[PDB]
Amino acid sequence: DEDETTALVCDNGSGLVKAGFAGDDAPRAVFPSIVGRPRHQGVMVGMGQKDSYVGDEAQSKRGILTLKYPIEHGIITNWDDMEKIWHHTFYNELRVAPEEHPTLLTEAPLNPKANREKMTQIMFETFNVPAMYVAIQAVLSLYASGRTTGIVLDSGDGVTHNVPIYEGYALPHAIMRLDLAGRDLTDYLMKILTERGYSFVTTAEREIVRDIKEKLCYVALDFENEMATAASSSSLEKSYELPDGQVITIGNERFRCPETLFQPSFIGMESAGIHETTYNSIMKCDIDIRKDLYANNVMSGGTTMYPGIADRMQKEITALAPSTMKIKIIAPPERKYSVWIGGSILASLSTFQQMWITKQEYDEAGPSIVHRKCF
Amino acid sequence: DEDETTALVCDNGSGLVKAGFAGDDAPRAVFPSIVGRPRHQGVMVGMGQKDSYVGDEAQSKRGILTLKYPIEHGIITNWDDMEKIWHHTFYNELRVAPEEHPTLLTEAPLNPKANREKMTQIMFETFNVPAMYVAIQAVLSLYASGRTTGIVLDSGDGVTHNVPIYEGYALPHAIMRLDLAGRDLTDYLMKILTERGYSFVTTAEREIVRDIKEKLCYVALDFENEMATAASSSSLEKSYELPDGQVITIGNERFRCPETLFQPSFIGMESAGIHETTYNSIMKCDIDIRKDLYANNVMSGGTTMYPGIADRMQKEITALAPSTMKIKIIAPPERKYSVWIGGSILASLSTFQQMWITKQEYDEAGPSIVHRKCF
Amino acid sequence: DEDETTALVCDNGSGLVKAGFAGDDAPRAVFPSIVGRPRHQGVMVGMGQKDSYVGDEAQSKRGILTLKYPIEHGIITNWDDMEKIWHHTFYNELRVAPEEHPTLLTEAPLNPKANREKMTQIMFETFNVPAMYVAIQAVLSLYASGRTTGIVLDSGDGVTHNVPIYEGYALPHAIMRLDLAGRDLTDYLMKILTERGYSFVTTAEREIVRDIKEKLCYVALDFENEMATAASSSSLEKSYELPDGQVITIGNERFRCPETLFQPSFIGMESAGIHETTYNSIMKCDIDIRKDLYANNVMSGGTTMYPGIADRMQKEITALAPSTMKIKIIAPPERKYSVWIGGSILASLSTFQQMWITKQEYDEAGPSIVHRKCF
Amino acid sequence: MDAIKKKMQMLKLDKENALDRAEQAEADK
Amino acid sequence: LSDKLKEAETRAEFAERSVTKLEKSIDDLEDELYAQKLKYKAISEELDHALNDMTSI
Amino acid sequence: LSDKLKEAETRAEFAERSVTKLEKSIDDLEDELYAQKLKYKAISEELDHALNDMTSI
Repeated sequence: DEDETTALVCDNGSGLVKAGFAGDDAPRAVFPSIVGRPRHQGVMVGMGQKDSYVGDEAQSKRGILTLKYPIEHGIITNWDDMEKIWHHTFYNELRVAPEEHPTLLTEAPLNPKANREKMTQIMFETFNVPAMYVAIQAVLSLYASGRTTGIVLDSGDGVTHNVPIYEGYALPHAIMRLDLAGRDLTDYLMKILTERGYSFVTTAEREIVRDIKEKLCYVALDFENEMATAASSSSLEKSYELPDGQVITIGNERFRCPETLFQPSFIGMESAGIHETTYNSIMKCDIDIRKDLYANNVMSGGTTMYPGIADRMQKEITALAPSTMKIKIIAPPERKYSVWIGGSILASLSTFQQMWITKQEYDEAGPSIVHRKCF
Repeated sequence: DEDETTALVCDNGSGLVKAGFAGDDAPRAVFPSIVGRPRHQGVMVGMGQKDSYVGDEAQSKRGILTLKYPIEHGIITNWDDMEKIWHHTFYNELRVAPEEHPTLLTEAPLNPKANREKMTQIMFETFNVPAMYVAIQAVLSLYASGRTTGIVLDSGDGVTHNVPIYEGYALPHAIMRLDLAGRDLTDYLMKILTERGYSFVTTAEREIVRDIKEKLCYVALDFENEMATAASSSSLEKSYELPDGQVITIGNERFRCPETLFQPSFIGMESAGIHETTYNSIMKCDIDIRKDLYANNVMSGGTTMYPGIADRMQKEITALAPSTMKIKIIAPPERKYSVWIGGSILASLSTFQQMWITKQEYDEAGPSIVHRKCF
Repeated sequence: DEDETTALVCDNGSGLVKAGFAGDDAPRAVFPSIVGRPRHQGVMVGMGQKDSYVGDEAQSKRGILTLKYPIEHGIITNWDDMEKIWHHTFYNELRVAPEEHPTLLTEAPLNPKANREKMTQIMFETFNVPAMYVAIQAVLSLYASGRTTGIVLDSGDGVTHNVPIYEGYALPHAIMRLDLAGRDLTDYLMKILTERGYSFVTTAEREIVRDIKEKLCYVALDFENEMATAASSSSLEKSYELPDGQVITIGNERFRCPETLFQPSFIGMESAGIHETTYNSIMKCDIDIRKDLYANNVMSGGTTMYPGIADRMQKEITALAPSTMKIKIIAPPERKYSVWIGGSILASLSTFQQMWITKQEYDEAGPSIVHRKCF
Repeated sequence: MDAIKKKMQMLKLDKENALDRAEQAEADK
Repeated sequence: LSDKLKEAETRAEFAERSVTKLEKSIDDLEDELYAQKLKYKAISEELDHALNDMTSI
Repeated sequence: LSDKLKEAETRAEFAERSVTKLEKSIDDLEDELYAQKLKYKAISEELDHALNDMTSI
């Protein structure tokens, strides 16, 4: 329905699928990266019924479906379910067809190469896209925030990346890829809500908990003080209404979950927290770099939207950092969806139109070509 | 009358047998599930007089017959009597020979397998039906009611199964079978009417009480309040005229019979009732199913005729059901006939013509085939 | 009647209670977790008759009692009924007053906080216990088995918790709580015995089916081949004698029941089974932990007594596990009594005397103290 | 409090920047 | 009795049609009620929490 | 006809009773509901009105 061959831009993560066209300032539509399948035997005849449901269809009919996410902490493994997600994203939402548009997809700098190769292969072989470009999420995160220099803190559902970039250059030895993410927070919250007498173990229950987290959770600037009062009084409790009419009242779990970002040991992770990884990624850089990176810690992705998160990390980084120098976190409202915006910025740059893999070079070389053409 | 080789449809319980041609909205013939036999020595000769009487014949000449039914708490125990009932219903009343028509018979999903095997065997071996299918009673009740989703509370004569279905799929782990039905309600009434001075123990007498129940009883929206008045005032007694011109008046007993549906302890059963099973079947369904089943709890079969039952049930379920959610009971006109109607709807679907067991597959495998071919 | 002030050990579950004195090798008082109540109107007078019956009393007079279990899916839902079970177990059978015997109770690692604090409160305020401790069943299972490392599969009546321990330390991030247990296997059997013509719904019937399951059911090493013959011939059928002299003959239901452990979809559960959860408890632990947990897969609690289960599990985990690696199951004849044995070992351990909460600390802090003092 | 969410960001950023300037203005010596 | 019945059936059916409409009014009313409660709850709570977290300005 | 009339009259009464019972529960619903309806939005509305001003600092 577009009147120009604008690139399509999409962030296909372990959580949400964000999509729109290059040149806009927001995805046109956002939905979960879900393909659902019936877990029951049908008994009525002439009921239609799909073998599998996609995106909002998967959630709408979820009462009898098991729901799977094709992307595992940033990498695509179930490419067949992702073909369905892309087809839905492009044709039933954006009303575009990749065949008529070049397409940009994105991944973290230390994401296994298999992800970039499979995304390239499917868009060229099943969607016949005229061109492809796998972008770096860190590049897109700083484009959207307006920086050439800073730390990308992309703390979303899949993985936290923690990468320093200076004057548009990577400083890769200082990347602290961390297995701590929004996805772990959903499962951790299911376990601490079990402690309160409300057990959650199934897909429907997981989707309920993801909704509780997204609507009730925060981290707070001072954890121990927030904990002491939440654990002592109903004044810091907040209720949540479940799809079936049940009501759950949540106290310190409201922040104890999110606090795992600063205390990863809560989920058994060997980590000092996201503020230390930010700190060390800067400390491993030269001193004429550090002055600019400490003043530009930049948030992207989910969990960055929690109350107290920018202040919590800035406080800890500042405490670890030397004096005189200023430490600051950049945390714009275009949060959680800013990498998509960065994709639009990259896709539309005049300096980027020579970076595309065309569907000529692709067939001559095969999908491994992405490893040499994109970055 | 029929001018096409349509499927025949026939619902068979411990109460009555409903039959007709697929594509209609009603059975064209309804007979009691009864075979009668004389219990007296004949003295006059040249009097005709049968060895056995079936359906309406059994009731019309019942003054000297003992009356027995072939189906107990959902299953066929006497296949010979079912053959007589179907022979009469199909050949004498509907004027159809099943040899030229596929036939659809029904049962709930937990019905012991012998029942499905007998239904299949009788129609293939004594009627030579070209094809068979055994359908789920809950499936047919939802078709008749205009639903794909809902819980079917089949409070018939034999057994109540209360089977939940979502998007046309079985949720079998949640079927809460209950040993309470219309036949037990009749027995309760016979005992309480004995307390009033009217003993009813022989066949003619048992038929009278069943008729009294069907015409005089109601559930009572408020049992205790209805009883406080009914037990205190004769103005609430209803007079029933007995076949010999004598009368019986019934007071609070008028509602204490159907009250067993809310008080199974009245007949010695370890259960709270039909509203308890309605609640437990939904309670065990997936948390993202519950909202659609609670808004669509479905009455099916008989005993639903009680002009007290419509409000009594919604009050009893609403009282147990979650807040926020709309709680509703569907009490359609297609009651007491919903399975037959659903049978017509299923039997006539184009999508159902591939579901038939043919009289080829049947003879190669035998009647156990129904267990693999129907559901 | 004991000669030492030794703590009692009381493994109180959703099924049965194994109680005895710490320092011994076996429980002395074994009762079902049942409180029974009459459901009939009395006619004779001077018949004694209790308001409630407990343990063996509840089963011995069960012909007219409705039997309830105060514990469900790992927690106490009715603590007043547990006081009745405990009073009998302690004073009539073990013949001990808790006042001089601290008593160790058991729980699962992710068991709701409310249960651990309520157990603490009853023993301190109703029984005046001088001290309390609530133990982890996985800890007790490993002590009984002679290990500090392994996966404890505590597969009893309530919940399967799937919890890993390494070098005596919990690895809580890898606990896979599963909503599949022995109580569900009993319910499944009642439904498929209904398919065979033997419906079981009432208390007497529920107790019979549990007894049938315990005596007749098994898993073996190959479900499909076992089913192919069980479904084809009487040679794999086993008869069970019902209390009134009647019998029930059971075929493939004998294995289809416990197969739910490997196929949870049989009861409508969204799960891949107990071997997937065992595998994930091992797999989700660090790579240098995995080897020791693979070699120490520990069977504990109920259902571990299904024929073929220890080897069935080793096979099913091996099938998911990397090659070369040795997967081993620990399954001594002291199976299921291992939690009690560990309770004895821990309660009497000199290194654990300081772990008891005394009735000083209890009143100063209240029952929530168990959460901070036991582990 | 949408008005606050943004005014909050505005004032925290503006005071932090003004404070950073106050501190540097003296600290530079 | 037929006329009384037609009138009684008219009243029973009138009232049944009317009660159906009223039942619909209740279903709608409760949904409206929930909207009032849910929006109220959401507003009162989003402010208690917005002000409890957004305290520093 | 007598039985149908008694049933229809009984149902005329029950259905009309259900109608006046629901008209009443609906009024008693709606009236109490409008209270919520008029105060939940006015409280939240005036809270939001006040917020525009509360935030003018």
